[PDB]
Amino acid sequence: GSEVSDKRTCVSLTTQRLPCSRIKTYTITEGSLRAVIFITKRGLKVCADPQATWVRDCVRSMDRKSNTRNNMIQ
Repeated sequence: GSEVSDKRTCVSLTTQRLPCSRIKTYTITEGSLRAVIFITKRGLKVCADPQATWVRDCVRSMDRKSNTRNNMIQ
């Protein structure tokens, strides 16, 4: 169902916030509608609005974690 899909697994974006500590990893989808998918630490996928300030903080927080070479994906 929602397990695998790729491309754009979802078309709706969450504008409301999630704790940035629940961010597992993100994937930005590029096209005409850009959506950033965040996986939560529970292992579920969430889709978030990339122009949300909190999203920008987290999508960039994970981006910042990608500057240094140590990515604990667990």
